Amino acid sequence: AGPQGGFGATGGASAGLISRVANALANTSTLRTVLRTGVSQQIASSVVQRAAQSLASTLGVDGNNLARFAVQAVSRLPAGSDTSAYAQAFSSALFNAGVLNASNIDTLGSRVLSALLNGVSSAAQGLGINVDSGSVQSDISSSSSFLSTSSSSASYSQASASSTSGAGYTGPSGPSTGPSGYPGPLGGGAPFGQSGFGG
Repeated sequence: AGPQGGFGATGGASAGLISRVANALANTSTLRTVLRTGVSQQIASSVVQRAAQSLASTLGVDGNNLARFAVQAVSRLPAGSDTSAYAQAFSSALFNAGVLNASNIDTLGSRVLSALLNGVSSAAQGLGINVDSGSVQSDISSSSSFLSTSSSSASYSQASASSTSGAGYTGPSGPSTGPSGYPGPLGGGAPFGQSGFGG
Protein backbone atom coordinates (compact mmCIF):
# COMPACT_ATOMS: atom_id res chain seq x y z
CA ALA A 1 0.00 0.00 0.00
CA GLY A 2 1.53 3.27 -1.13
CA PRO A 3 -0.05 6.76 -1.09
CA GLN A 4 0.32 8.40 -4.52
CA GLY A 5 2.55 11.39 -3.83
CA GLY A 6 1.19 11.47 -0.30
CA PHE A 7 -2.45 11.46 -1.45
CA GLY A 8 -3.53 8.73 0.98
CA ALA A 9 -7.00 7.96 -0.23
CA THR A 10 -8.91 6.80 2.82
CA GLY A 11 -11.82 8.19 4.85
CA GLY A 12 -12.42 7.76 8.56
CA ALA A 13 -15.84 9.42 8.53
CA SER A 14 -17.14 6.84 6.10
CA ALA A 15 -16.00 4.15 8.57
CA GLY A 16 -19.20 4.77 10.47
CA LEU A 17 -21.55 4.27 7.53
CA ILE A 18 -19.57 1.46 5.77
CA SER A 19 -21.21 -1.51 7.50
CA ARG A 20 -24.64 0.03 7.04
CA VAL A 21 -24.22 0.72 3.31
CA ALA A 22 -25.72 -1.65 0.63
CA ASN A 23 -22.93 -4.16 1.49
CA ALA A 24 -24.94 -4.89 4.65
CA LEU A 25 -27.63 -6.42 2.44
CA ALA A 26 -24.96 -8.21 0.46
CA ASN A 27 -23.33 -9.84 3.53
CA THR A 28 -20.83 -11.27 1.04
CA SER A 29 -17.16 -12.02 1.81
CA THR A 30 -16.35 -8.72 -0.01
CA LEU A 31 -16.68 -6.89 3.32
CA ARG A 32 -16.14 -9.86 5.61
CA THR A 33 -12.54 -10.88 4.73
CA VAL A 34 -12.11 -11.49 0.99
CA LEU A 35 -10.89 -8.49 -1.00
CA ARG A 36 -13.70 -6.51 -2.56
CA THR A 37 -14.39 -6.82 -6.26
CA GLY A 38 -12.26 -4.22 -7.96
CA VAL A 39 -10.23 -3.45 -4.86
CA SER A 40 -8.69 0.01 -4.63
CA GLN A 41 -5.07 0.46 -5.72
CA GLN A 42 -4.46 2.17 -2.39
CA ILE A 43 -3.91 -1.26 -0.84
CA ALA A 44 -2.15 -2.85 -3.83
CA SER A 45 -0.20 -0.02 -5.53
CA SER A 46 1.85 -2.64 -7.38
CA VAL A 47 0.11 -3.27 -10.71
CA VAL A 48 -3.53 -3.65 -9.76
CA GLN A 49 -4.98 -0.21 -10.44
CA ARG A 50 -8.58 -1.35 -10.96
CA ALA A 51 -7.91 -5.07 -11.67
CA ALA A 52 -10.29 -4.66 -14.60
CA GLN A 53 -8.27 -4.03 -17.79
CA SER A 54 -9.98 -0.65 -18.35
CA LEU A 55 -8.20 1.44 -15.68
CA ALA A 56 -5.77 -1.37 -14.80
CA SER A 57 -4.27 -1.08 -18.27
CA THR A 58 -0.65 -0.22 -17.55
CA LEU A 59 1.61 -3.26 -18.14
CA GLY A 60 -0.52 -5.03 -20.71
CA VAL A 61 -3.56 -6.21 -18.77
CA ASP A 62 -5.34 -8.93 -20.71
CA GLY A 63 -5.14 -12.44 -19.36
CA ASN A 64 -1.42 -12.77 -18.57
CA ASN A 65 -0.82 -10.21 -15.83
CA LEU A 66 -4.50 -10.46 -15.06
CA ALA A 67 -4.56 -14.05 -13.80
CA ARG A 68 -0.87 -14.00 -12.96
CA PHE A 69 1.29 -11.21 -11.53
CA ALA A 70 -1.75 -9.18 -10.33
CA VAL A 71 -3.25 -11.76 -7.97
CA GLN A 72 0.18 -12.91 -6.97
CA ALA A 73 1.30 -9.35 -6.19
CA VAL A 74 -1.65 -8.65 -3.90
CA SER A 75 -1.44 -12.20 -2.62
CA ARG A 76 2.28 -11.75 -1.80
CA LEU A 77 1.43 -8.72 0.29
CA PRO A 78 1.92 -9.21 4.04
CA ALA A 79 -1.32 -10.31 5.64
CA GLY A 80 0.02 -9.77 9.11
CA SER A 81 -2.10 -6.65 9.31
CA ASP A 82 -5.13 -8.92 8.64
CA THR A 83 -7.54 -8.63 5.73
CA SER A 84 -9.71 -6.17 7.66
CA ALA A 85 -6.86 -3.62 7.60
CA TYR A 86 -7.02 -3.68 3.81
CA ALA A 87 -9.85 -2.30 1.64
CA GLN A 88 -12.16 -4.67 3.47
CA ALA A 89 -13.98 -2.48 5.98
CA PHE A 90 -14.05 0.48 3.60
CA SER A 91 -15.44 -1.86 0.92
CA SER A 92 -18.76 -0.01 0.90
CA ALA A 93 -17.21 3.43 0.39
CA LEU A 94 -14.63 2.18 -2.07
CA PHE A 95 -17.14 0.19 -4.12
CA ASN A 96 -19.84 2.93 -3.97
CA ALA A 97 -23.12 1.25 -4.83
CA GLY A 98 -24.92 4.59 -4.83
CA VAL A 99 -27.42 3.42 -2.22
CA LEU A 100 -25.30 5.07 0.44
CA ASN A 101 -24.96 8.48 2.02
CA ALA A 102 -24.39 10.81 -0.95
CA SER A 103 -23.25 13.67 1.27
CA ASN A 104 -20.41 11.44 2.38
CA ILE A 105 -18.79 11.49 -1.05
CA ASP A 106 -19.85 15.08 -1.68
CA THR A 107 -18.31 16.28 1.57
CA LEU A 108 -15.40 14.06 2.58
CA GLY A 109 -15.12 11.44 -0.13
CA SER A 110 -14.02 13.67 -2.98
CA ARG A 111 -11.96 15.85 -0.61
CA VAL A 112 -10.14 13.35 1.60
CA LEU A 113 -9.86 10.42 -0.80
CA SER A 114 -9.78 12.87 -3.72
CA ALA A 115 -8.14 11.00 -6.64
CA LEU A 116 -9.42 7.60 -5.55
CA LEU A 117 -13.14 8.28 -5.65
CA ASN A 118 -12.67 10.29 -8.85
CA GLY A 119 -11.32 7.16 -10.50
CA VAL A 120 -13.88 4.99 -8.74
CA SER A 121 -16.70 7.19 -10.11
CA SER A 122 -15.95 5.89 -13.58
CA ALA A 123 -14.93 2.45 -12.31
CA ALA A 124 -17.10 0.78 -9.64
CA GLN A 125 -19.65 3.54 -9.46
CA GLY A 126 -19.55 3.94 -13.22
CA LEU A 127 -19.77 0.51 -14.80
CA GLY A 128 -18.99 -1.84 -11.95
CA ILE A 129 -15.54 -3.36 -11.67
CA ASN A 130 -15.32 -7.06 -12.42
CA VAL A 131 -12.19 -9.03 -11.58
CA ASP A 132 -10.82 -12.24 -13.16
CA SER A 133 -12.62 -15.51 -12.50
CA GLY A 134 -9.50 -17.03 -10.93
CA SER A 135 -9.90 -16.11 -7.27
CA VAL A 136 -12.29 -13.13 -6.86
CA GLN A 137 -15.17 -14.50 -8.95
CA SER A 138 -14.84 -17.94 -7.35
CA ASP A 139 -15.16 -16.41 -3.88
CA ILE A 140 -17.89 -13.86 -4.52
CA SER A 141 -20.05 -16.29 -6.51
CA SER A 142 -19.90 -18.97 -3.80
CA SER A 143 -20.20 -16.34 -1.10
CA SER A 144 -22.96 -13.97 -2.23
CA SER A 145 -25.25 -16.90 -3.08
CA PHE A 146 -25.49 -18.32 0.45
CA LEU A 147 -24.54 -15.16 2.30
CA SER A 148 -27.33 -13.18 0.60
CA THR A 149 -29.11 -12.88 3.92
CA SER A 150 -27.02 -15.26 6.00
CA SER A 151 -26.35 -12.56 8.60
CA SER A 152 -28.21 -14.71 11.11
CA SER A 153 -31.15 -16.47 9.51
CA ALA A 154 -31.13 -16.83 5.72
CA SER A 155 -34.06 -19.27 5.71
CA TYR A 156 -36.32 -16.62 7.24
CA SER A 157 -34.35 -13.87 5.49
CA GLN A 158 -34.20 -12.21 8.98
CA ALA A 159 -37.43 -10.45 8.04
CA SER A 160 -38.78 -11.41 11.44
CA ALA A 161 -35.72 -9.70 13.00
CA SER A 162 -33.99 -10.66 16.25
CA SER A 163 -35.67 -7.81 18.11
CA THR A 164 -37.62 -10.44 20.04
CA SER A 165 -34.62 -10.95 22.35
CA GLY A 166 -34.25 -7.20 22.80
CA ALA A 167 -31.19 -6.92 20.59
CA GLY A 168 -31.63 -3.18 20.12
CA TYR A 169 -28.82 -2.96 17.63
CA THR A 170 -26.43 -5.57 16.37
CA GLY A 171 -24.44 -3.87 13.64
CA PRO A 172 -25.99 -2.33 10.51
CA SER A 173 -28.45 0.16 12.07
CA GLY A 174 -29.93 -2.47 14.34
CA PRO A 175 -30.38 -6.23 14.95
CA SER A 176 -30.55 -9.01 12.42
CA THR A 177 -32.84 -7.26 10.01
CA GLY A 178 -32.88 -5.81 6.50
CA PRO A 179 -34.06 -8.60 4.18
CA SER A 180 -32.41 -8.96 0.79
CA GLY A 181 -35.84 -9.93 -0.49
CA TYR A 182 -39.50 -8.95 0.00
CA PRO A 183 -41.06 -5.60 -0.94
CA GLY A 184 -39.32 -2.84 0.95
CA PRO A 185 -35.89 -4.29 2.01
CA LEU A 186 -35.48 -1.02 3.92
CA GLY A 187 -37.75 -2.45 6.60
CA GLY A 188 -35.68 -2.21 9.75
CA GLY A 189 -32.34 -2.77 8.08
CA ALA A 190 -31.92 0.68 6.66
CA PRO A 191 -28.93 3.02 7.32
CA PHE A 192 -29.41 6.37 9.05
CA GLY A 193 -27.49 7.85 6.16
CA GLN A 194 -28.93 6.46 2.97
CA SER A 195 -29.60 8.16 -0.33
CA GLY A 196 -30.95 6.63 -3.52
CA PHE A 197 -32.86 4.08 -1.48
CA GLY A 198 -35.62 2.18 -3.19
CA GLY A 199 -36.21 0.13 -6.27
